Order: sequence, then C-alpha cells, then structure tokens
Amino acid sequence: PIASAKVIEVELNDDYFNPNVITIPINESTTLLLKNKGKSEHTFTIKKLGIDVVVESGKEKNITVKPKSAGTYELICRYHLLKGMEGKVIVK
Repeated sequence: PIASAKVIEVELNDDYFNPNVITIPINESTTLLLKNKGKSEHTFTIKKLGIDVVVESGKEKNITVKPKSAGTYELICRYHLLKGMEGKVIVK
C-alpha cells in the first residue's frame, strides 16, 4: 500500500506550533509527524476538520489527515498556552 501524498513534521513546543501554517492537499492523505518538545502537554486542534490530538511532553504522534473541503481553518491549542493566535491549516 501507497505512501501518503505529503509528510510534514510539526513541532509542538511551549511557545508555538512550528510550522503554524500548514498547507495540505484536498482529497489526499497527509501524514503529520507531531512532536511535543515542550514541558507541557499541548493539543493540535483543527475544529472544522474534526482533529483534536493531544500530545504529552516529550511524546510524538504520527497522524493522518484527509481533508474534504478547500478552505482556511483555524489551528489552535485548546489549552490556550501558546504565545500567538494565528495558526492555520489551508486545504487546496
């Protein structure tokens, strides 16, 4: 079976998501390698896509997103711990 269409490393830390703007292809599977390098637990949350993944400090999760709808969607940490409020997932 076939590889994901795209693979993106995403750092979660105590200050920001890196990258904070993630662009992914519509109607395809993208693997997101989430790595929490902070001391706190953090969430990776895209409410409109039904994504809410919790990553403990020092842990990692390799998730798959398969978005259905072109658009720009807010990416947040639900705990409201990060320095800014500008995160986005763009589907095209």
